[PDB]
Amino acid sequence: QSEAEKARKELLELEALSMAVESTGTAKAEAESRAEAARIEGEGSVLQAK
Amino acid sequence: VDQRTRDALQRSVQLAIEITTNSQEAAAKHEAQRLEQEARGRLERQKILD
Repeated sequence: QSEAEKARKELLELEALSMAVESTGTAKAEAESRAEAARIEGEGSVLQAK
Repeated sequence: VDQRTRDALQRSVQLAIEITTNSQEAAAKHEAQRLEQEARGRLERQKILD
């Protein structure tokens, strides 16, 4: 069981890296989509105001 | 001189034979259990690595 835990430590490190990658990817994708939509809406608002 | 003493000694020697056979069986069982535990541990570590 000690040897199994020795391997499980590295396995958990890899799992943590994968989880961080997935979470940051999802968050950045949603944030960038919303930001692009807001920028387009703002430019349209400027033109409509003119 | 008496036959009953001979019968009792025959029963004693048969019990000694049974004792020897039981000892050998117990030793075989213990060795099998040890090997099974070693194989199980190696398999679990390999699963962790995979």
